[PDB]
Amino acid sequence: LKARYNDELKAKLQEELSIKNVMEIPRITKITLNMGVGAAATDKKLLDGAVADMQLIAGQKPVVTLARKSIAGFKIRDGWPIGCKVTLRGDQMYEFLDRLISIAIPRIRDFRGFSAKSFDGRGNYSMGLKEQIVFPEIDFDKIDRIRGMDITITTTARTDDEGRALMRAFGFPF
Amino acid sequence: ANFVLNAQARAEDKQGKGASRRLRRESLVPAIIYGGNAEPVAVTLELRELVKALESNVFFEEVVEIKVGDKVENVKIQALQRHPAKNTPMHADFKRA
Amino acid sequence: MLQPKRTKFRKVHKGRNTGLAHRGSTVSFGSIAIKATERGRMTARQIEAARRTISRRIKRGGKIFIRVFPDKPITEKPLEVRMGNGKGNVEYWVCEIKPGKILYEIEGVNEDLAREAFALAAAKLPFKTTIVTRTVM
Amino acid sequence: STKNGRDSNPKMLGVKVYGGQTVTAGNIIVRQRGTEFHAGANVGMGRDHTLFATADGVVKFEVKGQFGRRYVKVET
Amino acid sequence: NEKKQSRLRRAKSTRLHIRALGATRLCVNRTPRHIYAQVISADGGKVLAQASTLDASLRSGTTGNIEAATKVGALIAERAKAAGVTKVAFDRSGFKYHGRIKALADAAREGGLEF
RNA sequence: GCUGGCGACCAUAGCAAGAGUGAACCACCUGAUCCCUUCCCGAACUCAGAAGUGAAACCUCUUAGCGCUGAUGGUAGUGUGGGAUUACCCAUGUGAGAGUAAGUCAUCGCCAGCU
RNA sequence: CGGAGGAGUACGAAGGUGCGCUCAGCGUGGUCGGAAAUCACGCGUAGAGUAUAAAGGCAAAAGCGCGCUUAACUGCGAGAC
Repeated sequence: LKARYNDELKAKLQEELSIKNVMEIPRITKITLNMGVGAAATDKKLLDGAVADMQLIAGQKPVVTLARKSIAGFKIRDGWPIGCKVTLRGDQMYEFLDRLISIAIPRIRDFRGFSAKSFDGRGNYSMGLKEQIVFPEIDFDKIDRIRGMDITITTTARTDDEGRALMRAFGFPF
Repeated sequence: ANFVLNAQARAEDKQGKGASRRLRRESLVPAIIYGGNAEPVAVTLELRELVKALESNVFFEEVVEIKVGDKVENVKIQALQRHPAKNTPMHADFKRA
Repeated sequence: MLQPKRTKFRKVHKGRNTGLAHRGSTVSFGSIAIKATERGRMTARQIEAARRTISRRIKRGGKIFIRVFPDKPITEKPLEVRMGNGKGNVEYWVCEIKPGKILYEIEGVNEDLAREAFALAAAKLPFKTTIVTRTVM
Repeated sequence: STKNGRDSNPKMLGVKVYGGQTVTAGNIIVRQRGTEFHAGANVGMGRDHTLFATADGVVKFEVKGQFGRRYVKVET
Repeated sequence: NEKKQSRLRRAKSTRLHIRALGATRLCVNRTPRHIYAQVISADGGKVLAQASTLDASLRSGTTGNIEAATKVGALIAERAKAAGVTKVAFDRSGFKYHGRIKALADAAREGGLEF
């Protein structure tokens, strides 16, 4: 996107939401991708498979996430790997955003999963997408156990309405 | 007007712990008067007069008059100290009204 | 038998009972109250007995506020034991009473009945008491 | 039989030189388990939080700083 | 806003150590547009020499890169030699010792201050 | 009279709410070619620059809203001599804490720019 | 022979230095995932931590990471407790 956003959506959203100054036009700052792969301690291979998955889906190297505090109810320890996370900004973030919105959403069997709600009350949106499939990589064959992704778009928008407006302008279904 | 208390000046040699105890042994009550635009004034009151005034309910909400000779003050009751076991009043505060 | 649910320590020093009760000497919850005039100790059984007498007399027509709690443990030796060999065992709990401390308050009854109940209760206590009523200041 | 009956030897902590006294370099000013007093000018701190004078002069206590710490210093 | 707070937090330790040591300080400041350098006495409340790219001789240039910082360092060195200060402690004020500030420090060192 | 830096001081100086400032300075701001950088990300650090904005931020102003400061008088305690033993009284010296009246939206120093 | 607790160890890094970073709690949303795993954003706030008992301490953090290393050196030592 990038240039397309800068050309159209800036002025379009400015006149749509009636904002006086340019500096507070809503923008997207970062996108975070997470796989909370619990109980990786037993297998030690699903986690490194997940990091590979992240590497193919987004052209950035993942960083494994260590546990904070130990809980008896679960089996996690003080500081051992229990997850993986990635952050995307700049042109790579616009890329991932477009190649996700245009392609992945029609692919999945169900539809209308993402409601116009679920903003955190300050203009940032969170979604969960199931199955590493529907992404530009190999299908159920040549992959390890299936996995799910959490996608968070963090915006400069102050209110949920302004966040919704920015997302629908790009083409978020709801 | 309706409530009037006759008082005498309480001097520095009449202030303190032992002096106050001697005054109460003589059946008197120490009081202080403070308020806007004037310095505090220390006075002595009669125990029977104070008890009689406190028995009435209008004493706590009406302007009272304290007369030390020629000097006259119009004040409201502000704070009162009582003995923990005998309930006898021990010291009084008066805010200028 | 009032007693703390748990304590930080089990045994405490004897101490000394001195001074007056400047705190807890004003009628706050009800309209009429009974307060101590000389110092002493009050046990949980004494508290229970006085409460039972007051409640029985007033027939539970008003509300009784108890303002003393026995948070001090007292120990004793097992009997026929020589001096030394450690501190004794906790037997009962007491509250220290200073002159001017209010023990019971009653809300919602006539003064004649409240005074008669307080007179009934005062015969169960190991120190002298008196009756007070609420006042503006 | 009691399970109590132990205690440790005394340690002799506290202030050794008070305000207004003259010192020579090396004199110990405060013995302390933690840092109740902090080192000001011409005062050094040992590995066990002892405060000592590093120059001749007169001892002076004060309260200073944004945290309200107690300082001791030596004026030459 | 945590940017400036983090910078001051980073500068605190070096400033306190210099104050405890009791030496003359050479302090620098850097913005996207300008760079500044002042020499401060031991007490910390008086300045002896100063230099910046706001100087009339230098304000006409680009003012925001290594080349300007070089002459800023030369100027502060030559002005401090006039005041008679020789030994100083460099205070980077929470910045990294890299790029423009490193150039300014090298220029002052060639100017004659030893540190 | 404004702006920046460095100190004295550490709430009577702080928080909170509301309102202003772009000439200069500062701040966001452009992109990432070289220096440099992230257990990933030009988000921070760094470099090369002025097309935009004072929106945010930082400063300045107003408010007693929260907080903070705080008398006088009295009470508790207490050294010495005397009188008594549920821990008080007298002579003499000393004197809180809590609470009340009231106060407060700081005050100074060195240097450099702009009027 | 009063009332309560600990020790008879550990560590070549858990030592040195340069540079860098702040805890805990609650609330929102977000797959399995919930009372409580990880992600993002807020609110008030030292209640976290410090190999180990308690106490005195801890923002230049004495708490937490990374690179390089052996000052866990030799001869001493004014002056003090």
